[PDB]
Amino acid sequence: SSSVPSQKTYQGSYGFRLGFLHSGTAKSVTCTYSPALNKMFCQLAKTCPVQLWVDSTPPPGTRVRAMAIYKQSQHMTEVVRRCPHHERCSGLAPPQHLIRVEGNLRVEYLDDRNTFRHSVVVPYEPPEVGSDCTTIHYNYMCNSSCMGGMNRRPILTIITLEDSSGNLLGRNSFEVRVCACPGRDRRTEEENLRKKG
Amino acid sequence: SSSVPSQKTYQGSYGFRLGFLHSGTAKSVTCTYSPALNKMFCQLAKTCPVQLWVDSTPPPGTRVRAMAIYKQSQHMTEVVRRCPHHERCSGLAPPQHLIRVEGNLRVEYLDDRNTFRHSVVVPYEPPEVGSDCTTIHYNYMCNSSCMGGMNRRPILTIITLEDSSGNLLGRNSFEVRVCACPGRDRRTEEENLRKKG
DNA sequence: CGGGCATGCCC
DNA sequence: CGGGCATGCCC
Ligand SMILES: [Zn+2]
Ligand SMILES: [Zn+2]
Repeated sequence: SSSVPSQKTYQGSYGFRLGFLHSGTAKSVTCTYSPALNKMFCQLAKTCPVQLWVDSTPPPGTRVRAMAIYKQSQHMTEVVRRCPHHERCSGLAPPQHLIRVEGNLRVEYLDDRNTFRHSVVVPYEPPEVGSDCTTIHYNYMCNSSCMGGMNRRPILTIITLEDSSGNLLGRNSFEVRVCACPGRDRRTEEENLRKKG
Repeated sequence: SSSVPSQKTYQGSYGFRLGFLHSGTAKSVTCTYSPALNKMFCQLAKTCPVQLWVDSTPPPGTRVRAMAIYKQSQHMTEVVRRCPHHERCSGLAPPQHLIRVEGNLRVEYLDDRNTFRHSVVVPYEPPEVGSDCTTIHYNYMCNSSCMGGMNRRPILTIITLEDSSGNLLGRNSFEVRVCACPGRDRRTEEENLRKKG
């Protein structure tokens, strides 16, 4: 069976979608999301807020899993991992994991025993009463360019909502470029899309 | 006592000097030496020929040691090592060593038990009869720019001629930039010296 | 091959 | 902070 996880959007019966905060205009804003590109530009090891929106309430026990895969066909079968430098200079998160969640006391880090893929899982909590969404704080612990890790290859973050039995309730994904200057790089790729895309 | 090794030239009683081969004009020539800068520009893990010239014959038992130190005052006390990526993707040479010698059956790699500095040593052989010099083939196993290793910091290679008792007979050093495009980078730094130096 | 992009860093 | 260098890589 395939060891490449699906990245196909599946908004499913709960109308699961992701949301992203607006950000400032700074060249090196800590994180900024491009709707045109469906791509987050963010700095390493800093907060990357991601909102979970649903139209209907997931059952008790639902989980929220994040996993990175390389976007390009030629790299999709290689597991996305922390580069050797950041692993050596690295609480619960194993040092080989690229994606962490901060501020959650129930985080689990998983190393799949068959596909070798890393994932990080937290329980689904429904929005607080006055609220339309639930926000998880992700961190990516290498730059996209890290030698011996992502090595400039774009990744997708796959977010899956899964019940406690392991049924797939919803799937969304967004591309990520972890970089020194998120504002600069987002503008550069939006301009490239307009001019050459 | 100091754990920073001397880099001061000491041509000594044997009139020990280093020589370098001329190279071609290519942008990415595999190695090229700048006399103006006393600096070798070379690609990683490829041959970097270095000639040993003496006016008088070293005694039997003499050794030839190579060791890297950071050139800049602010980095001189840090040991020069292979970056974590190239160490993990790495015969006798320990994977943490930046400098190797190829084609010598008597090479020794040393990790100083007090200063933690790495060195690689081969016996001195006098030039063959028709010859003015002895050539050792060094390899540098990271680029100067390697993240988590040299990290763009220029190094000096220190070459010492040492008798078997450990007396210093001669010392010379040359700066090194290990890079993708030795021809391009040598020309760039020579032009910078002329214009801004 | 040599022109020119890449992108963390400039000190 | 934003202009511009850096330098392995372009696919
Ligand atoms: Zn990294
Ligand atoms: Zn390296």
